[PDB]
Amino acid sequence: KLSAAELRQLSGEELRNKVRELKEELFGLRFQSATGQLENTARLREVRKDIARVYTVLQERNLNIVDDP
Amino acid sequence: AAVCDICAKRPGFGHNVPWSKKKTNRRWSPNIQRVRVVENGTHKRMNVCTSCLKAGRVSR
Amino acid sequence: ELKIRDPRDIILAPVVSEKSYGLLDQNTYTFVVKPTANKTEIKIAIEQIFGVKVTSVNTMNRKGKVRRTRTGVGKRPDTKRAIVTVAEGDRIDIF
Amino acid sequence: MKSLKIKKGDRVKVIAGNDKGAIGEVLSVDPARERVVVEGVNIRKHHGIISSEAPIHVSNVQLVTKIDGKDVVTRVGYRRVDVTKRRPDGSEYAAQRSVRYLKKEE
RNA sequence: AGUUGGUGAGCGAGCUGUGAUCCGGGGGUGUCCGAAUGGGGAAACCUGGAAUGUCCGGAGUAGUGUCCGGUGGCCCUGCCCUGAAUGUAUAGGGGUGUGGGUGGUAACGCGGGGAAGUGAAACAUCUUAGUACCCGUAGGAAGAGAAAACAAGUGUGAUUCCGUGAGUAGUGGCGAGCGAAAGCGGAGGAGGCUAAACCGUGUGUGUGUCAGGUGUUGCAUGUGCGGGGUUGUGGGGGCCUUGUGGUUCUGCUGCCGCAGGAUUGGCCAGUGAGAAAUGUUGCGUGAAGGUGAAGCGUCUGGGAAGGCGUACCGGAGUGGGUGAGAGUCCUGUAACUGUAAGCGUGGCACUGGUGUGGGGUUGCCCCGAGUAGCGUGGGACUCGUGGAAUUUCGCGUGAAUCUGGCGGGACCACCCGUCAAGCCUAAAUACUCCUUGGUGACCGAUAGUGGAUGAGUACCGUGAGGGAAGGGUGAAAA
RNA sequence: GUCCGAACCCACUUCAGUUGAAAAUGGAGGGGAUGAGUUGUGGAUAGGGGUGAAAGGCCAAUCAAACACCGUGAUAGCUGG
RNA sequence: GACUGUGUGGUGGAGUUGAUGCGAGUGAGAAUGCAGGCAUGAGUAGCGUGUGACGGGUGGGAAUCCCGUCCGCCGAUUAUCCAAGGGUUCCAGGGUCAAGUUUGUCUGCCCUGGGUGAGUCGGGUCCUAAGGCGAGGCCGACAGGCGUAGUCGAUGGGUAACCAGUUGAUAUUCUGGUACCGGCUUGUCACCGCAAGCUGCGGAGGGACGCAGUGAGGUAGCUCAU
Ligand SMILES: [Mg+2]
Ligand SMILES: [Mg+2]
Ligand SMILES: [Mg+2]
Ligand SMILES: [Mg+2]
Ligand SMILES: [Mg+2]
Ligand SMILES: [Mg+2]
Ligand SMILES: [Mg+2]
Ligand SMILES: [Mg+2]
Ligand SMILES: [Mg+2]
Ligand SMILES: [Mg+2]
Ligand SMILES: [Mg+2]
Ligand SMILES: [Mg+2]
Ligand SMILES: [Mg+2]
Ligand SMILES: [Mg+2]
Ligand SMILES: [Mg+2]
Ligand SMILES: [Mg+2]
Ligand SMILES: [Mg+2]
Ligand SMILES: [Mg+2]
Ligand SMILES: [Mg+2]
Ligand SMILES: [Mg+2]
Ligand SMILES: [Mg+2]
Ligand SMILES: [Mg+2]
Ligand SMILES: [Mg+2]
Ligand SMILES: [Mg+2]
Ligand SMILES: [Mg+2]
Ligand SMILES: [Mg+2]
Ligand SMILES: [Mg+2]
Ligand SMILES: [Mg+2]
Ligand SMILES: [Mg+2]
Ligand SMILES: [Mg+2]
Ligand SMILES: [Mg+2]
Ligand SMILES: [Mg+2]
Ligand SMILES: [Mg+2]
Ligand SMILES: [Mg+2]
Ligand SMILES: [Mg+2]
Ligand SMILES: [Mg+2]
Ligand SMILES: [Mg+2]
Ligand SMILES: [Mg+2]
Ligand SMILES: [Mg+2]
Ligand SMILES: [Mg+2]
Ligand SMILES: [Mg+2]
Ligand SMILES: [Mg+2]
Ligand SMILES: [Mg+2]
Ligand SMILES: [Mg+2]
Ligand SMILES: [Mg+2]
Ligand SMILES: [Mg+2]
Ligand SMILES: [Mg+2]
Ligand SMILES: [Mg+2]
Ligand SMILES: [Mg+2]
Ligand SMILES: [Mg+2]
Ligand SMILES: [Mg+2]
Ligand SMILES: [Mg+2]
Ligand SMILES: [Mg+2]
Ligand SMILES: [Mg+2]
Ligand SMILES: [Mg+2]
Ligand SMILES: [Mg+2]
Ligand SMILES: [Mg+2]
Ligand SMILES: [Mg+2]
Ligand SMILES: [Mg+2]
Ligand SMILES: [Mg+2]
Ligand SMILES: [Mg+2]
Ligand SMILES: [Mg+2]
Ligand SMILES: [Mg+2]
Ligand SMILES: [Mg+2]
Ligand SMILES: [Mg+2]
Ligand SMILES: [Mg+2]
Ligand SMILES: [Mg+2]
Ligand SMILES: [Zn+2]
Repeated sequence: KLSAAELRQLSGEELRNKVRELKEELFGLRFQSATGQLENTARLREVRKDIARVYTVLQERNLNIVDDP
Repeated sequence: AAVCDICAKRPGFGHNVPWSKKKTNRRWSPNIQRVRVVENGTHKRMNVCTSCLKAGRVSR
Repeated sequence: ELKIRDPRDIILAPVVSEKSYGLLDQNTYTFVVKPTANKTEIKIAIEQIFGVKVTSVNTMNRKGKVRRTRTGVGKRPDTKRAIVTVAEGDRIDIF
Repeated sequence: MKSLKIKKGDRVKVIAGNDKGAIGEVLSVDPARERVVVEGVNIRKHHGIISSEAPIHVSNVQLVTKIDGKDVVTRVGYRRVDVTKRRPDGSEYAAQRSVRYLKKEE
């Protein structure tokens, strides 16, 4: 569970690196789910919620909802 | 035509009333004439009524 | 612009079955892909993700099965499957 | 929607049912359907099958207190107190909260 | 303090109290179709940018296939350039996105088109009925609305709506039927602008005007913009007897006077229809919440809310749950209370924004024109063509203008009322797709919605369209 | 727009079927079978209208005016309850 | 009299009795009434052209499933492959409530899982016919009608691949071999140059077309063979 408060302290480039890392983790989780692995099925949804959190932070910086560092 | 491009005069609707008063639906159309007009230097045709022709509301 | 696009958005899951396992003997991998992705997009995405030279990408559309249950007719989703033929020795580790 | 006046871990006395007069710790609460599981009260079956407690209505139990050597059942009230609530970012601010007190013990 | 919607549980989580789920408010994302809008199309699909460094920006490749984002639908409109045949010009053409539009919507509104079955014991006038339906077009309501009115001799005084008048007066193959108005009782309760006369202001152009002054000194017409004006026992303009709120002092007319001018009154007047529209302070609330009184013992029962006994609360005994019938077990209820927030909303104060007339005179000047009337063919009015007023559409014809026009049921005269051919106006009235709370000598699964469940579903039909049936274990799945 | 004759198109006779195998067919024969032929695919004409080598024929299995919905709970001096 | 007991059981498991008023969706035997359930005909008619027999297996159960051997049947089609239309019915396993006009261990049925691979095949990305729509526009009280420039629209024109092999289920698609077409890029040769080329825009040629008929030269196929 990422926190939007922490992500709001990160800068844009590290936030996008976080987006890409989360996408890669979701890819790996889906492959494990397909192949019979993945005991931890909650992380499969939590990584997508984390992607949503990072997108919310990035877009609120883009739309000036919160000041962009 | 039956609609004047000036003043927007349109047909009226009423009755044929014969000797026996057996009413039938009929129309009264305005006396629309198609005339050449030159307005603001533009030459064109206009369907205008004779009432706007008599009033001088159209520039020929 | 928001919403970074990733190659991993296009390759959803591998297909694991007897036909797929028999295809793996000839360096051929079956994936479920986004239904709107073409062969060239899939080829480039597979090369980006797996670091492998791809000799071919074939595609098919598999209609979803229809079953009558209580609450009536239920319909499983339609999927697109990409069959990726890989260079002589490159290999893909799907786990 | 809000919660019930009986929470998990409370010591209650059953005031209705087969086990009227029994006293037990509330093991789990079901706020939606207004039913609670009380320790050692409604012993039935589940599902080589586990025999365990069953849920009774939350209105069939009453919180219990020891006044003069006996367990007596009481109702509850709420009093508002000043507290410091913390936002997700960590910031603190003054606010109010309700603390439950037992009647019959002031 | 539990939580990851339901039909319909356990995994793996998160809240592990760093307060989640949840509730209100505001945001972000929002595939494809659909007015659907880059182009095409069998809706939810396809396909794109001539040649060029590529439509523009970015990503990726050696490069091309590729990916992400943007832009460009059409119509009206504004602004700029050019102006055909051809001369003025215009049509058209080329740039810019300046603004608006497109489509949907259950009822109610306004304008227009408009049946038939039916009744008349047949049927054609008539009725049904201006109904059904259709077309155009709104708004939160719409329409109407400030007397070219009623009345009848005194009077009322915009409109709308309700009740009476009254199924009367009438009207009607005087058949079937249709059917007022004045007056009176109420709901509601505003009145406001403008055209024109006259005054300041360019182009189809000047040979006449004591500081001044020139073949014009500001002289001639008819646009636009400002003042003024807005009424009917006529009003206004003009001509004068006068009066503006205290002015720093600039022009023109006669070194009278009139007007732009200014922080500072102000009787006034304001976000309104009112010839108009811009901030900070002042209350209580709906959307969430908060507090919210007071019962135990015995008996029978599976179970107590029931019996018996004895206590409490009540500004709370309306309900509904709980294992049977509860004021005191739960949910609540009465009462108070909070409301951060709203686009919040209403209203007040200030800021800021805009701004007077009274008496006299008729010389003169203005007072809405293809309009009103008239004829003709139709329509609405109680009135079905008549003695036909009033009102309206098509076609002709066609005024007066205050010593004038219109109305008072043909018409004329007098009298009374009124001032058309310009505009805007709240409330009282209509309705309910919706949201919130409540109610019922309403239904209770063949009922009540077609629909208590996968219900506009299954099913039937090419299609428009038609269109069901199926509820109940138990207190607890035990 | 020859002749005989399959496919193909049709439908003259007869038998069966008639609660059928079939809301129009089957068996046996029969007519046309290079033509005014037949057939696939798409398209056009719509209800007082279409189309018709013409039978009031056909227009989605009952057409002297289709079907659907609406006026509408049409009306019935008639039958039934 | 419509009816009824405050008699007495049984079943049942949450309401309801009497007096007096108040209001009715207040009483059914019939409408070729409407809905449901169930009889009568009746264990009756039918079981939809036909040729099956036996041996073994499976199984609780076999005329009706599987395997085999005889025999019979279609063969211008009872074969093989497509279009339209259907939509997972295909394959494998498990099943025998329902469906199958009987039985069924079986199935086009049920449940679970799997299965369809294209530069060249059929469509689009190309082109137009009939026809549709249609910027402006013209016509029309409104609604709408027609139509230019265009844009769609195959049933037609154009367009590059064949043989063999492989699965339980796919195969001009996958695999092997051997080709072809269009791009991008690259080594190399040759040539241009008011005056290279590329793209647009058109002209022309071409595409490009009826019906019937005979003969010739071939080839596929088929037959026979020492
Ligand atoms: Mg004349
Ligand atoms: Mg393919
Ligand atoms: Mg919070
Ligand atoms: Mg609380
Ligand atoms: Mg589009
Ligand atoms: Mg379109
Ligand atoms: Mg280009
Ligand atoms: Mg009529
Ligand atoms: Mg009639
Ligand atoms: Mg009659
Ligand atoms: Mg009659
Ligand atoms: Mg509105
Ligand atoms: Mg109005
Ligand atoms: Mg009155
Ligand atoms: Mg003016
Ligand atoms: Mg309480
Ligand atoms: Mg008791
Ligand atoms: Mg009349
Ligand atoms: Mg008249
Ligand atoms: Mg008159
Ligand atoms: Mg009179
Ligand atoms: Mg006037
Ligand atoms: Mg008005
Ligand atoms: Mg209301
Ligand atoms: Mg029923
Ligand atoms: Mg029902
Ligand atoms: Mg019942
Ligand atoms: Mg259908
Ligand atoms: Mg012949
Ligand atoms: Mg012959
Ligand atoms: Mg025939
Ligand atoms: Mg058609
Ligand atoms: Mg005849
Ligand atoms: Mg027919
Ligand atoms: Mg008939
Ligand atoms: Mg008729
Ligand atoms: Mg009627
Ligand atoms: Mg009674
Ligand atoms: Mg009845
Ligand atoms: Mg009966
Ligand atoms: Mg009966
Ligand atoms: Mg029987
Ligand atoms: Mg027998
Ligand atoms: Mg018999
Ligand atoms: Mg017999
Ligand atoms: Mg028999
Ligand atoms: Mg056999
Ligand atoms: Mg044979
Ligand atoms: Mg298919
Ligand atoms: Mg299946
Ligand atoms: Mg099936
Ligand atoms: Mg099968
Ligand atoms: Mg099987
Ligand atoms: Mg059977
Ligand atoms: Mg089987
Ligand atoms: Mg064409
Ligand atoms: Mg047009
Ligand atoms: Mg095309
Ligand atoms: Mg074709
Ligand atoms: Mg096969
Ligand atoms: Mg092959
Ligand atoms: Mg190959
Ligand atoms: Mg050519
Ligand atoms: Mg040519
Ligand atoms: Mg030719
Ligand atoms: Mg030969
Ligand atoms: Mg041989
Ligand atoms: Zn006119």
